[PDB]
Amino acid sequence: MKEFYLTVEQIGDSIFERYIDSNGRERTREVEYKPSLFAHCPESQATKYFDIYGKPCTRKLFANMRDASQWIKRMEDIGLEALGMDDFKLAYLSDTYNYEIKYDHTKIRVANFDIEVTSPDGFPEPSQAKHPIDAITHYDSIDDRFYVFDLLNSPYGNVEEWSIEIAAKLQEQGGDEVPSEIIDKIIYMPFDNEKELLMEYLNFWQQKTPVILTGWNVESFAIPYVYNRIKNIFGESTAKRLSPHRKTRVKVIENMYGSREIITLFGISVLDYIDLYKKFSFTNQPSYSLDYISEFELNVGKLKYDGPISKLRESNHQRYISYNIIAVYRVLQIDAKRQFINLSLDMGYYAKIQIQSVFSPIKTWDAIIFNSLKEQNKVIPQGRSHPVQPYPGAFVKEPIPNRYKYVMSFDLTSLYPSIIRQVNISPETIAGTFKVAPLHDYINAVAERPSDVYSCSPNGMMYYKDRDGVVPTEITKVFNQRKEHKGYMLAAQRNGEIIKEALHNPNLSVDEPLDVDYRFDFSDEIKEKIKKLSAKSLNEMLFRAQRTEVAGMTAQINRKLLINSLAGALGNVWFRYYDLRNATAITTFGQMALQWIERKVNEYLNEVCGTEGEAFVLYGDTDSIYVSADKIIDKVGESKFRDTNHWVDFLDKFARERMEPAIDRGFREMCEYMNNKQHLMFMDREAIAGPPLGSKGIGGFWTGKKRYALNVWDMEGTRYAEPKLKIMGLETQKSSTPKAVQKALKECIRRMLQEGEESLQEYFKEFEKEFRQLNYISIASVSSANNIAKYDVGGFPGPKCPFHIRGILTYNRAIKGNIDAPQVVEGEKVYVLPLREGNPFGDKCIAWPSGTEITDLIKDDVLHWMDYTVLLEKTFIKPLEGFTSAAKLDYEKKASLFDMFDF
DNA sequence: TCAGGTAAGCAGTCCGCG
DNA sequence: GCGGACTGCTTAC
Ligand SMILES: [Ca+2]
Ligand SMILES: [Ca+2]
Ligand SMILES: [Ca+2]
Ligand SMILES: [Ca+2]
Repeated sequence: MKEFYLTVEQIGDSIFERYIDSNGRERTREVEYKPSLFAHCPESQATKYFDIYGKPCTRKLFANMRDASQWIKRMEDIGLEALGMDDFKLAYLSDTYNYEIKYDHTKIRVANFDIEVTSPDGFPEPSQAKHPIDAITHYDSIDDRFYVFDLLNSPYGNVEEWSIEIAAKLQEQGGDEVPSEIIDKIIYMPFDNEKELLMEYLNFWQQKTPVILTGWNVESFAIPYVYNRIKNIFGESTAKRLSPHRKTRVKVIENMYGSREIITLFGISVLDYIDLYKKFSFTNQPSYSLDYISEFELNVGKLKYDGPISKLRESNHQRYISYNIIAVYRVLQIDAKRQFINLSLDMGYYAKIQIQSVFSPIKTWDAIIFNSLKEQNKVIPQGRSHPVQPYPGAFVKEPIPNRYKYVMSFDLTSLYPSIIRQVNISPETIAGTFKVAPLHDYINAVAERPSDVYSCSPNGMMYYKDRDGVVPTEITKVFNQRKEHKGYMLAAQRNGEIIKEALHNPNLSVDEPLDVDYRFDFSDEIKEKIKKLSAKSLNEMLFRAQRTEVAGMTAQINRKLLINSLAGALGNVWFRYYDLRNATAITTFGQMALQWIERKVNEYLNEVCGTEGEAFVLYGDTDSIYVSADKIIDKVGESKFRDTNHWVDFLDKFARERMEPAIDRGFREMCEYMNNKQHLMFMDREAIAGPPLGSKGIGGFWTGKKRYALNVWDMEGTRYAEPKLKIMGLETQKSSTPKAVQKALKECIRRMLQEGEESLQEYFKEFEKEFRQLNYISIASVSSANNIAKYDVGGFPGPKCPFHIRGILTYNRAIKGNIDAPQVVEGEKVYVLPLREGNPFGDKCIAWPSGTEITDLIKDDVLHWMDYTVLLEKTFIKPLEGFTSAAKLDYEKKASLFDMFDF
């Protein structure tokens, strides 16, 4: 089989590589790699190396990597560009693996782990590491085994051996409910003493050294704790055994106030699952506890225990150990669903980077382009210093706040990447500039045609049409991968709606799930078989359909993020190909495209209605338009439609057969106008929105830019079994909005769009009646807390102190001596509650770490001094007043005199 | 901690305002 | 009270 690398590090003049050989085996080698960099040479030296601009360069092959980095510095102080790959381990992989890598994940050791530490004096600080490590669970992907290291004897308590039998039992039964399917995969190892546990945990680590190391907060807690504790007990060097090359780099001290620790282990790729999740999941969560993410992702219950975690081992050692095991498995379960490890490996190997570099699209693109250019004997330019400068982005139309009954939206496929490819935007394809007319003049096709020769953007930039730039070329490859994955994702989505529909009339039989591939649209045969299936079978098929969609999503949305990040990276000063003339060439072209097509759609729809100057496009943002379909419905009748699906069908047919071809001609003309390389402005119908036929629903509403709600029946060709609310930007969508209030507001909106005003009014009264009885957490606001030290003058609130930062300082002055109180962590999220004046906390709000209950000692005083009135007004009533007034509806009646009375 | 991006809404602070 | 200048935060794209 084909060779592939696992990890690569540069340690002095040595490249340290772990890899898989042609026989499927893991090996390791130290290489004194001889790197090459480049200088511009006179037009006399018959060389085969040229820069991207086509200017000759002489190759300089250094004896070692120290001399190369030295040469770079000497070139700088001489004022001359030193061209080539300055990150030598990237050059090394390029040379060593000069082909498209075909990797085998089965041969990659993926390890998932976590530890436990009992601490009777606050959060067991990883930097200090003064409390014994009393549990470690380590899952090895290759063995498929959960290795459990359990400490029986400690200064903080002598405990009994963990029991797999009790662990397997359900919590209803007094067990711990360790999932049944991993019980036979647990290798349990107990210990008389902390030293012999750590030594054995070092041995096995050498025997089964992780390539990919992950888990939950492993970079921030587990890795620095295991390192530092072995450092405090055995010393250094023995601690360095965690590295296959026995080289670590402690950073780290990030104060104030303060004061944490981060460890780099050379030869291991640390992909903290929390960081994978933040980057690739496309969520923004109110909490990042494993308990909260697991519930969200997997619908599993929280890991409940009695009393503080500082006394859990002592009071229930059994549960302590089970919960440590379960924590490790939850990350595996989250990953089986989300498949971020798979995604990290796909990308890392495609770019030929260290896998942990997939967090950086600048690194990723730098290596993709480097490899692309090297393969053509081209030489990459030196990275340069640039000042951070603002630059313009997208156009967003100002909507008239109103209700909008029937709406069809249209949106461009992969806009910024498509623009890159259409205009041929690249560092080396810059041809020149032209005199820029105001944007409005290009939008209205009245300005002089910019060029008859080059491919233009309305920001004044001209590009060669003839040759293909490296940026278009490489963005195209990844776009085509995204297209394929998105194709699978939408098929699984359509298939999911087929099953949901069938679930309306499930059959009374038994009966097995059909053995189908959910990535492909169901055939008629399969759809007929589906209509005959039981609920049980249908439900299992739905789960599989949704799992397939989710995998499809991860694959597609993160390739979209990658190619979009190339557009953004042209505007980041740390990118080798940073160029604001290219970054704005995209954004400005996008502004023109949107407004150009708004004009063409209005003109077409006016033409077909035989009118003039009516505005049909009601809104647009970046690359999308929203078109009022009222007249289209009202012209044919409304009573002529047998059902909702009949008019959805009608609008679908209209957009496809009438509007899309008009849109197609419009954009083709724009391409000619800008004399672009390739027409790639492909705008397809996205949403079809409206109220249920015969209802009093308002269908949709806008309050302002980036703030609207729509009742959608079809999204990009997915005909839903039940209408879906597409709500953008409103409080329902915000992670700062209380949990209960998100749901309440969504139901307010549902009733507005589907059922109408009386229905809303009925619901409002119900929620206002129940509010005070809801759980304090579910009704608490959420906020990230940055720069706490900046507004800490007391610790009392300083000048212009943010409301939530005030809450945090009010918190800190209540849990002063409390050793068992959780500390707010700079950058993390907090719940925030208003307090009634006169309260004992001495301020108008209290904030505390999100995802946790507030401490026992102060909990009851928060509850008694909570200001429900101010809370209900802030989080529920005020936003709702925004929605309803834009929609021209009331959530409440009158006031006003009577009353009437009954007696 | 160390390197995609901009546009833009709302919560809240502070203060001007006869 | 409301509004404008401003910071902070979180969203749409
Ligand atoms: Ca789009
Ligand atoms: Ca099968
Ligand atoms: Ca049926
Ligand atoms: Ca869009």
